Amino acid sequence: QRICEVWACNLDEEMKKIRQVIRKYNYVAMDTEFPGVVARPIGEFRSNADYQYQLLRCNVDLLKIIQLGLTFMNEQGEYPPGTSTWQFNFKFNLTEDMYAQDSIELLTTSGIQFKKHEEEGIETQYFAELLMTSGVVLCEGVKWLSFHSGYDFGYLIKILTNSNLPEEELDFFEILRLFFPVIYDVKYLMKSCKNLKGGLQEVAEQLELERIGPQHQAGSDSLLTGMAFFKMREMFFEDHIDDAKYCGHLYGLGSGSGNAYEEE
Amino acid sequence: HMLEENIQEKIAFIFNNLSQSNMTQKVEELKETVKEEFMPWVSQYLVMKRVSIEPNFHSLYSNFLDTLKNPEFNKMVLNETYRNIKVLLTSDKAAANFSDRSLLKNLGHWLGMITLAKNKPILHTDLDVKSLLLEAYVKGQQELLYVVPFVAKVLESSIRSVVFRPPNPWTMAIMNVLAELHQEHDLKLNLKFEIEVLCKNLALDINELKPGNLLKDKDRLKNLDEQLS
Amino acid sequence: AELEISGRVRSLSTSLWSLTHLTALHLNDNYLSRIPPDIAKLHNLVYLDLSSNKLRSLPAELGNMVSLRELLLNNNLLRVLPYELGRLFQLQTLGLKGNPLSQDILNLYQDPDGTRKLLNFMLDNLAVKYATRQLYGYCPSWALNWEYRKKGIMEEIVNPLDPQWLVENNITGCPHPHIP
Repeated sequence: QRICEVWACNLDEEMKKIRQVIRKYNYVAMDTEFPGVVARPIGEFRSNADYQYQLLRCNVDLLKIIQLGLTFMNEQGEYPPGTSTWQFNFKFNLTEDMYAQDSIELLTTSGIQFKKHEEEGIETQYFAELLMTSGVVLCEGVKWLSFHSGYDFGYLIKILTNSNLPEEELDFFEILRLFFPVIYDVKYLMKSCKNLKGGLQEVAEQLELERIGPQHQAGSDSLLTGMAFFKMREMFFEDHIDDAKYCGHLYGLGSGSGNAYEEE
Repeated sequence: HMLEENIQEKIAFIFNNLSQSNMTQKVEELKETVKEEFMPWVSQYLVMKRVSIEPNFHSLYSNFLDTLKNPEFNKMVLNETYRNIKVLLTSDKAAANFSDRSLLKNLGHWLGMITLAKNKPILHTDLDVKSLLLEAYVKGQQELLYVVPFVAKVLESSIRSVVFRPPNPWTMAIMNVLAELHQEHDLKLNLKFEIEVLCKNLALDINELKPGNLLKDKDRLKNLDEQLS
Repeated sequence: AELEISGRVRSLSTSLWSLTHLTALHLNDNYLSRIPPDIAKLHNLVYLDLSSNKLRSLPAELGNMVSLRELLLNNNLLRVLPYELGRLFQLQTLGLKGNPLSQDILNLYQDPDGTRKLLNFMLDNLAVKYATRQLYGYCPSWALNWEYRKKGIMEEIVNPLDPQWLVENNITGCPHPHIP
């Protein structure tokens, strides 16, 4: 029961629970699955300071999110009883939507039932209508955890605004702090931890965590991200993180100055 | 009546005379006359005795909270607003209760300014707007005249917030419910007017909206969580 | 002004389609089946590398991005081309190699200046003094012939200019064969 898979059917049912776990479990871990990147931007060059951002915007306005994984914990790294993770699965049609070949083959190998997604997936904008008035976003007190997640939050903003991402890197962080006042990107906090480097799974193997659930899927990646966060905090940061030094610095992005895309 | 007369008029004098320039003064005047435990009753005083009747000074009553910079108090204010609105929504309604409806409209406006305008949501555990609209539809024209001008005053604040500004999916969802309402033939004329005015207030075309078919569900309308009496 | 989408794209979405500021767009090395007619939005499009695709039939609306000056269509599945394409007169390079076109089209394209000879033929066959092709594009060759516009000149000699006709179509290009 540890990870509750959520479809267009049982979305509201589990939303009812989530509006009650967020009262007792305010720390939220997240990772996203999406059709990769399909386009390089434009007339910008790899020399512009904010190129990583425009590269993010190009492929986020263009593509749709596939999976969202949310794990709920508290200040001391404990999970709520029963389901601690929800794996939201969105509506994605292969016949009609874009993607990179390799990313879809990888997601299929991991265990994505693209046909079941096609018939029974959640629509993104109604999930936005719900997550809005839930307390998970926009409300002070919640602290978001993530990993190498410029694109993850890019898609979250794309969905919550029902609009294309703003044209400059500055406005994006503006609206982003509004929806997510507190963010800890583990990939950026690692920039102060000697002898930690690598993707999510490599770091997970270094920290002696046990991966619960299917690899490369959003829910299990988020649960493992939370394990990594609370295992690393007690280890390197002495069980506390300076807000001024690490809050909101998305890895690869200009905040906290090196690619922003969660490369394999 | 909620406080000793000596404790009542004291917090009354703070809010009696208020303006832009004397803002900082009256804030400090509140902070060193009023014990930090009467803050629930100063919250009750502001919501019940001041905000509920005086929409004009709402702006000022916001700046004060912005000047006071006290979060626990803002939370008490939010809860008091929610409670008063709950009282009006479950009261015995009548075609003569204009006082109660006017109070509800102003309380709505206030709620829109303290939540949406501040980039803060109206929690589904605190209040369900869409469900309130659908329930008002099934319960008759009276509940509609109670609810619609109230939801209008909450959504008018969505424009000054970069978040809930159009095309925000939740804002647009409530707008789609209101547009699905605007198309009925027997909807009261002033409510159609109220809706059109809201559309103008949020810089939207009432025709480019995307009405749903929520009102023909019948089955779903029979299974709404009752927020009204 | 120049986008290049890679990674074997099956089908394109409609957010692309919304970035008018683009003066060029590349879709090379993808698995595109066709091009949504909605490409017309991107009016600033001057260069379109639709090569290395699997396009069986080009959209007819394609031939309205007049600013488009270089169009790459090699390595595909096009059996013929939309005659409407002949409209695009500012086109400077028409790449058609590797397509199973008919012999008559291939003969016109293999000539010296075969790009212009093919576009002039299409425009002359599109369904409806000095003054030459090279300056007046909009009038097809059969219409710039002095005999055709003398006919309409004489009719006006014997004889409400609503711009409505030219909004979507924009038949803005003048002596369009009605006009002398």
